[PDB]
Amino acid sequence: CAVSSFRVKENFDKARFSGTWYAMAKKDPEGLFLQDNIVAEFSVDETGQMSATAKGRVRLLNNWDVCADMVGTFTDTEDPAKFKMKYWGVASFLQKGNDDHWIVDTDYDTYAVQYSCRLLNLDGTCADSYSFVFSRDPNGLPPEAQKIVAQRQEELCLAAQYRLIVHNGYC
Amino acid sequence: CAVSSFRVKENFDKARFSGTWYAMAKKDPEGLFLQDNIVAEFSVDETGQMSATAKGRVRLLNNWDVCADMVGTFTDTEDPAKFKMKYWGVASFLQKGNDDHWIVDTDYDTYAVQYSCRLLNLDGTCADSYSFVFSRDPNGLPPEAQKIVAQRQEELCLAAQYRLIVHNGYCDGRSERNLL
Amino acid sequence: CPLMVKVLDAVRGSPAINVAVHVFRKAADDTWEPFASGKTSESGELHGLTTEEQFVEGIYKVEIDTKSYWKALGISPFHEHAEVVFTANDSGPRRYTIAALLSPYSYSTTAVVT
Amino acid sequence: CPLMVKVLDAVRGSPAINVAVHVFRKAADDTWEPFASGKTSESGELHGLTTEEQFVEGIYKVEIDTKSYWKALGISPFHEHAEVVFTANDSGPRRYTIAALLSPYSYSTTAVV
Amino acid sequence: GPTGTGESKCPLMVKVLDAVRGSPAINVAVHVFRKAADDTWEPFASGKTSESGELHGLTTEEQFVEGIYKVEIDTKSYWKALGISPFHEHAEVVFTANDSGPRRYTIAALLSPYSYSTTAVVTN
Amino acid sequence: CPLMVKVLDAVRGSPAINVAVHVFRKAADDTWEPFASGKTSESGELHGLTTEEQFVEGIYKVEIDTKSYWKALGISPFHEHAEVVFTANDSGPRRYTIAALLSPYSYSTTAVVTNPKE
Ligand SMILES: CC1=C(/C=C/C(C)=C/C=C/C(C)=C/CO)C(C)(C)CCC1
Ligand SMILES: CC1=C(/C=C/C(C)=C/C=C/C(C)=C/CO)C(C)(C)CCC1
Repeated sequence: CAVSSFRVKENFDKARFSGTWYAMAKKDPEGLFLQDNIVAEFSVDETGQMSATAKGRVRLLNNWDVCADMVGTFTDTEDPAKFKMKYWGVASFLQKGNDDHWIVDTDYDTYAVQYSCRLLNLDGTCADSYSFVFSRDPNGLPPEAQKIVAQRQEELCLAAQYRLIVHNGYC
Repeated sequence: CAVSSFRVKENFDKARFSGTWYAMAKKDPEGLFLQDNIVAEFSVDETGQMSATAKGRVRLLNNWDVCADMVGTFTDTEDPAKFKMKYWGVASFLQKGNDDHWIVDTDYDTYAVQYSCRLLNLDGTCADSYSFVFSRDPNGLPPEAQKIVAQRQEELCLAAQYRLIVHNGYCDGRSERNLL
Repeated sequence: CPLMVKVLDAVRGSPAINVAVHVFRKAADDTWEPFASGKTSESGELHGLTTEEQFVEGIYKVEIDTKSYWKALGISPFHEHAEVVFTANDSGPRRYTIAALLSPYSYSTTAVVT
Repeated sequence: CPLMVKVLDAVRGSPAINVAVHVFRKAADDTWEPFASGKTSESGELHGLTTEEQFVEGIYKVEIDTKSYWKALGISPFHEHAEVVFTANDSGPRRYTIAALLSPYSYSTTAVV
Repeated sequence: GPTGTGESKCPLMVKVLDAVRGSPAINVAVHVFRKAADDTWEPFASGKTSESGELHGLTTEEQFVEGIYKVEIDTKSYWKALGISPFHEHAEVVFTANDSGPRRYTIAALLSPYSYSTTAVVTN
Repeated sequence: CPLMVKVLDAVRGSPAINVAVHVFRKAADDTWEPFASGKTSESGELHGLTTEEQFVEGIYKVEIDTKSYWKALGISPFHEHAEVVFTANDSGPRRYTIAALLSPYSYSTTAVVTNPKE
């Protein structure tokens, strides 16, 4: 661990990362997060504000299941990577908040890697974050990517600490 | 007590009873009932319906005095005396019902009785009731009327008990004084 | 206009849209009779159930279809439906307002009489 | 004391003591047939209604005479009675307690399975 | 033309009801507060309920910024003038707001001498 | 037995287990100063909050955390917490039972004990 200094995506480039992305893995943050059929649509508005509208199913209240429609606004910070997000369910009862939202790596067209620890363990870079594995096409990623998304999960800390997400029509 | 053993006003004329009537003595029929400052107001209406709309103060809900504003319609019968009044509160929460409402006498000019039993004794005839003792001037009746309104409370199975029907410029509105 | 019927969600804090409502009137024979039907709008409300002239006295029973509202949500209730039995224009025409705040396991019903 | 029913006044912030309660079990012919009954005690609860093996999965209904309860109190109510419909599924938990909060013009109920 | 202009669709709206008379609570005091930058409650919006039991125009869109607010309803007054010694001194609602964008809130309170419930109808 | 608070989950129709509860009693200076606190057991009830001769006449506020509860279910709530202010008068009855019913956008509350003393 050590959240800071995790050297994140380089000369990031919002726009070029404004396509569509799909889930593929996941880190389990503490609490109730999204569940499956986790897609996200990255937009952008003249102003330079990099938005991103996720789509997903979460185990809300004991049984009941809801395909929750989410939204999120991103507010710049040094590194072109990092960001500050304030998401919110187009609909109430949907966990609103702010979370770190780096972008650890991504060729834009194929794979990417997003990290986000929101509390830090006693002075000492992080203590409980959630990470997503995104890829252009919902099928998988070539041999190259995977060999990187794999050699990051080590840098970013996590190796195997994931759990691939299905996507059975539901949202 | 028991019933049908006594009278009611003869060919009583509702139109010559119409005028304001001031309570003076009551009866203790089971369950909450009309407190003090009990004042009538008996109207008619072409058809013949003998209305009435008596105000009052009631012990309602523990310790919450409210000057209740009633209203009650009347439906005839066979002896011009007895009627069939269904009473309701200009306002909800105000015990609304239907009681038998005779008129045990009077002289539509100060001092008219009233009776009402809504429960009959083991086919004996009359269990609970309630009764009021009216007169048109709130200061008391002549030595004659109170003579009768004292004869008719022994001919009226259970006519006049007279609990403290206390008049005291109470349900004012210009300064609430006690209520709404 | 007289009668009205409001319904709201106590989980999404939002009106209770498209919620069937069935009204019945105790008949001469202690037997409930269909008297009105309809469904809440986009604003939780359900207008034009009855006319004053038509609206006569008698016991009326509003029956709200909560159970499929809840189920169509993807949540299982504990109540089959909500019931509201009262007497009307007992002492003169009034304009009723029935509101209902629904929860999967607990609802409630108020009544504003004007 | 399963299927314990309770009642509360909101107006006298006190227990609805002596509140007649009648339960019904929807019969085969879609008809309601008495199941058990009683009155709320000094504390506003009414237990000893049924038994583990009498109480089977199905559709019963809890009838709350409330007007008779405001009627003693000199208050003429809006409601005719507070009814209750729900199905009893072994599904899992079988300890049922349907409470009730009474006021002259509004009332709310809830359960705890 | 003027600067700072927009629609007039009441963002906020308080509504009080009477559990004992089945009527809307009219002439009920309602003071509103906004947590300060220093954990201090500041006065926001005052007003009493109409014949409706409704309090309109307690704030504006522009003036309603995100943060926490309060809505105190002095039930104590209502019940006493009536002739009833209530249990609660008053009814408090504390919530955040326009947290994720502006939104139209409606706070309704059903009143009862020893009980009172509150709900919020809000929509995007 | 002194002041038995009790919670109820309306969505789940069960008992609000593990709900935090802080109670305050207005001090001279018009400020609230901690009086007792705890958590709702497995039944959703709170007992052992004080004693007959510590629970003195005055103005008390009860504070219940609903938000926490809710986010712990995963539903975003309306409120920030539910509060209960009330005059504890030696007046007559002194058995106080404080209950709540919580749903994501609404909550009610009642109190008991009357004045058995003619
Ligand atoms: C806004 C947003 C982000 C996170 C959304 C979250 C964290 C939604 C959480 C929803 C909660 C759990 C709902 C609870 O009912 C992701 C990273 C997808 C990227 C772009 C969109
Ligand atoms: C209508 C009416 C009759 C009785 C009214 C009653 C019996 C009112 C009871 C009020 C209740 C007790 C209020 C409860 O809040 C009297 C005989 C005066 C004659 C004409 C008016």
